[PDB]
Amino acid sequence: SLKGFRLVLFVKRYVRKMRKLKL
Repeated sequence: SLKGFRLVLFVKRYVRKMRKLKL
């Protein structure tokens, strides 16, 4: 991503963890 606060990173964090739950 071309920067843009961390919130936008926190959204793709919970959505990225959903696809494949790490551990």
